[PDB]
Amino acid sequence: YQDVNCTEVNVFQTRAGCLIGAEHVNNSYECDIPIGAGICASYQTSQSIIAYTMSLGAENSVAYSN
Amino acid sequence: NSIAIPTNFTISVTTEILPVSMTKTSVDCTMYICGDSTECSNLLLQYGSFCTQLNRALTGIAVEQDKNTQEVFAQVKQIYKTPPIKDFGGFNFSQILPDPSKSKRSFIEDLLFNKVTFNGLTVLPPLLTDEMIAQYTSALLAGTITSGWTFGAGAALQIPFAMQMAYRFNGIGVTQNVLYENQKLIANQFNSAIGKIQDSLSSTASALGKLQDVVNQNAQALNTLVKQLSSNFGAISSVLNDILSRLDPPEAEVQIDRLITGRLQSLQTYVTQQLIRAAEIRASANLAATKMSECVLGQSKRVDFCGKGYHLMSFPQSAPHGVVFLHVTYVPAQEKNFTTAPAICHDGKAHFPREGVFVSNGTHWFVTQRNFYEPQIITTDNTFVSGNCDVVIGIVNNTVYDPLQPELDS
Amino acid sequence: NGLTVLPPLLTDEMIAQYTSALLAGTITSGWTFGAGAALQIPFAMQMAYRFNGIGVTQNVLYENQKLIANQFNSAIGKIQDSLSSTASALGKLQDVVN
Amino acid sequence: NSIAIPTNFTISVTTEILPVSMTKTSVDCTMYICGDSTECSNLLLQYGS
Amino acid sequence: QSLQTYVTQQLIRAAEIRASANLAATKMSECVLGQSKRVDFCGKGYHLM
Amino acid sequence: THWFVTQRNFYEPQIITTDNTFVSGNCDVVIGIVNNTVYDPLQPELDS
Ligand SMILES: *[C@@H]1O[C@H](CO)[C@@H](O[C@@H]2O[C@H](CO)[C@@H](O[C@@H]3O[C@H](CO)[C@@H](O)[C@H](O)[C@@H]3O)[C@H](O)[C@H]2NC(C)=O)[C@H](O)[C@H]1NC(C)=O
Ligand SMILES: *[C@@H]1O[C@H](CO)[C@@H](O[C@@H]2O[C@H](CO)[C@@H](O[C@@H]3O[C@H](CO)[C@@H](O)[C@H](O)[C@@H]3O)[C@H](O)[C@H]2NC(C)=O)[C@H](O)[C@H]1NC(C)=O
Ligand SMILES: *[C@@H]1O[C@H](CO)[C@@H](O[C@@H]2O[C@H](CO)[C@@H](O[C@@H]3O[C@H](CO)[C@@H](O)[C@H](O)[C@@H]3O)[C@H](O)[C@H]2NC(C)=O)[C@H](O)[C@H]1NC(C)=O
Ligand SMILES: *[C@@H]1O[C@H](CO)[C@@H](O[C@@H]2O[C@H](CO)[C@@H](O)[C@H](O)[C@H]2NC(C)=O)[C@H](O)[C@H]1NC(C)=O
Ligand SMILES: *[C@@H]1O[C@H](CO)[C@@H](O[C@@H]2O[C@H](CO)[C@@H](O)[C@H](O)[C@H]2NC(C)=O)[C@H](O)[C@H]1NC(C)=O
Ligand SMILES: *[C@@H]1O[C@H](CO)[C@@H](O[C@@H]2O[C@H](CO)[C@@H](O)[C@H](O)[C@H]2NC(C)=O)[C@H](O)[C@H]1NC(C)=O
Ligand SMILES: *[C@@H]1O[C@H](CO)[C@@H](O[C@@H]2O[C@H](CO)[C@@H](O)[C@H](O)[C@H]2NC(C)=O)[C@H](O)[C@H]1NC(C)=O
Ligand SMILES: *[C@@H]1O[C@H](CO)[C@@H](O)[C@H](O)[C@H]1NC(C)=O
Ligand SMILES: *[C@@H]1O[C@H](CO)[C@@H](O)[C@H](O)[C@H]1NC(C)=O
Repeated sequence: YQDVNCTEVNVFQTRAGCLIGAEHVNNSYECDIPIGAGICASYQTSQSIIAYTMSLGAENSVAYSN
Repeated sequence: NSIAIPTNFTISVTTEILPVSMTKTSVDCTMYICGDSTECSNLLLQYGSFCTQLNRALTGIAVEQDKNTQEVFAQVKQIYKTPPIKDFGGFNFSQILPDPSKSKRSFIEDLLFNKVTFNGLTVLPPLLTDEMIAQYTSALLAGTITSGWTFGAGAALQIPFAMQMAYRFNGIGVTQNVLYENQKLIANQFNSAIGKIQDSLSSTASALGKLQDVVNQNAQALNTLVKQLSSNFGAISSVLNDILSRLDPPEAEVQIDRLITGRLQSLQTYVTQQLIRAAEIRASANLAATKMSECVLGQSKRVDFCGKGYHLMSFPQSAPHGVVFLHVTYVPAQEKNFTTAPAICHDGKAHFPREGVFVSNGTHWFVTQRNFYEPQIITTDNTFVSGNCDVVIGIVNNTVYDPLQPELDS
Repeated sequence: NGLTVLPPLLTDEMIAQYTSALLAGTITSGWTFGAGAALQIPFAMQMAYRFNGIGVTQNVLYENQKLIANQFNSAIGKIQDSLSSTASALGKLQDVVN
Repeated sequence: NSIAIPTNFTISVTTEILPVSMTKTSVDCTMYICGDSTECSNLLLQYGS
Repeated sequence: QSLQTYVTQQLIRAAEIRASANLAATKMSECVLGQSKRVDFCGKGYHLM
Repeated sequence: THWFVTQRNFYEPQIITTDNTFVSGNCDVVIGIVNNTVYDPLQPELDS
């Protein structure tokens, strides 16, 4: 629900508004289904829709030395 | 016979600012035209698909602002980061690499974000937060700084920055010993040129104007859209509730059909102007995505595409609704006159330079690279032969130095 | 009937002063005037660097510079004839006016 | 086993034409819709912006 | 609607001219001020000037 | 302990030689310079 204030009727408040029916995960993945403000959703393991901040890629310390 | 050749150079840094995305504004034509007013809704639905094709059209614009933001910044395969020791050959990126002490924007990106400024309306959030644009631009920075063009074309192969700039100098036709003999000067020229930007974005407002215009056009398009709710359009009141109090349905439904005709033409105006504006901004997002692939992820041979002067490299800095490129350019300096010739006659053969240009200090003669006077004695190791003194106009008589004959004479 | 036509900022004479400067930059100083200062270079040598940039070695200009002057001069005359005989080339401007 | 290599060249001077600017035509909204009529102008202001 | 039709045609025709002015600005920067190595961008044959 | 020269975009280790190298100035100005021989493809021929 876009911009609504999340006591306005599994249940959660993204920056984009209230997301119902998906679990918020302390993890990140590629942005499978977009939602906005860095939040995305995907279908994962027992299966559910999960919601998370997207990941921009593998972090890589290029092994620079002079 | 007259040529001028630079004795010296200035590395200069220039700022190019490009729009990338509008605000993702969307407007319910139901609540804009009618809104908590079923007597109007029952009238509006008779005009058929118009409100559905407006919601669909502004939704197309909204999704495209995230495609534009994606195609400019999300070019990099991985989130590269720098080692702890900043041993970049004495070049100093302090203003432009991210501050761990803050979003983790860089110093120059903060100065960029510091210099840019309700019924039926909605504003959707962009898909990449400003912090995610700052992580993508840090990946683009640290990729470019540690691995040259290679992260744009495969793996991020590391190289020392003193040698990365030697490839960039070699690429503009300036022989790489010109870098190595001058690397302390060149680091000081680069560093103080980013310093001039760190001043300019703090003291002066004019640079961000090209992003501020994207903001000002949208705020004026929405104020104009909302002020059109107050207009009469020939109905007895512009307030929808006044008609739905003061008049019975047989008159009120004709009065409302004037308002619906008006409030529908204000939306068709705004949505057409936002479709046109989105095409204008998408052409700048495609220009930005191009400049990032060609000038950051590469080195551009394209004249005045990445600033005046020959392009060494460039750095992206995020900005609200846009991108900023710090283009780095060799600009030639301190030219001197010399007599020149296309070729020389030595024992009657015409000798031509392999890559350089022939020049004279009034008396003797030298080859040099064209972009920086570095005279070298005219040997067989820096010339090639074709034909004889007849066929070339203005061929000079001068000695060529054979480099074998001193060795063989021993 | 409420219709009006504003003048362009640059007059067509001032546009001819810009094209004149771009000609003089390109003829006297090669590509250099795009990168900063106009470093002069003789035009026969400028064309040897234009040739060298496309993988034809400098001697192939210098051994043939009389032929290349005549080919170029011929081709410039052909453009005056081609513009003079038919307006159809300017059809991309004329469509915008129409 | 075979390549063709050009034994000569032709310099060509191909011409290309590009449009750059429109005529800067501006039309006044009121003098177009209403001409000099004060009564039409007072009705035109009911359509707002 | 007669005026707003013409303005909407001109906003689209202006963008078709901006797309062409940007191409003419690009061809001047690369092909007058420089020597492009971009095939067919500046005439058939290999570009000299 | 010993050094090679290669093209940049594919590993092909040649010997460091007077055909594939050029000179400018004495050591001290190049920050990070190293010590190695440069083979000469023609200077051994004094004996023959
Ligand atoms: C043009 O460039 C040449 C570079 O070869 C200049 O000639 C060279 O100049 C140096 C000194 O600058 C000469 O060596 C020194 O000459 C003085 C003369 O008093 C002597 O005391 C020293 O023991 C030493 O020999 C060098 O011989 C000379 N080379 C040649 C081939 O002539 C030249 O001066 C420059 N400018 C002009 C106007 O010619
Ligand atoms: C560059 O050096 C060449 C070779 O020394 C110079 O060209 C040659 O100049 C000589 C006289 O200095 C010419 O020989 C004379 O020819 C006349 C007839 O023209 C004859 O009566 C004399 O007995 C004598 O043989 C020679 O023909 C000429 N060769 C050519 C190919 O022109 C040249 O002048 C020098 N140029 C410069 C810019 O220093
Ligand atoms: C390379 O191609 C060019 C054309 O792109 C050739 O240029 C000109 O070609 C004509 C023949 O098609 C030459 O005509 C001959 O000229 C002499 C007098 O110079 C005349 O007596 C003959 O009856 C005949 O018409 C013309 O000379 C030539 N232009 C120049 C300035 O050379 C060129 O011939 C080609 N290169 C070679 C090696 O043939
Ligand atoms: C890189 O540039 C920064 C400035 O952007 C330099 O940092 C300054 O260094 C002096 C001397 O250590 C300090 O007194 C200043 O407080 C520093 N900050 C500023 C904003 O001036 C830094 O020294 C440069 N060199 C390196 C290798 O980092
Ligand atoms: C080339 O230009 C640089 C500056 O861009 C010159 O370096 C300056 O040299 C003077 C003394 O001649 C010093 O006072 C300055 O401190 C130097 N500036 C910098 C930024 O280091 C250099 O001398 C010039 N000359 C040549 C032949 O390269
Ligand atoms: C450069 O141009 C000059 C003309 O400006 C050419 O002609 C010679 O010019 C010198 C004086 O600069 C005179 O002493 C000669 O007598 C002129 N030649 C003739 C045939 O009279 C000159 O040949 C040109 N040089 C080059 C290198 O192209
Ligand atoms: C390369 O090796 C030479 C010796 O073969 C080094 O030169 C000596 O360096 C010491 C440094 O304290 C001086 O005391 C000597 O006088 C130098 N001898 C000569 C002949 O110059 C040189 O420093 C080495 N270079 C590098 C970059 O390692
Ligand atoms: C509603 O939104 C505001 C911020 O816009 C926030 O302060 C408030 O806590 C929200 N309401 C609830 C129930 O959290
Ligand atoms: C490379 O790193 C080492 C670290 O001790 C340093 O001594 C050396 O001067 C550096 N070389 C260059 C060319 O930066």
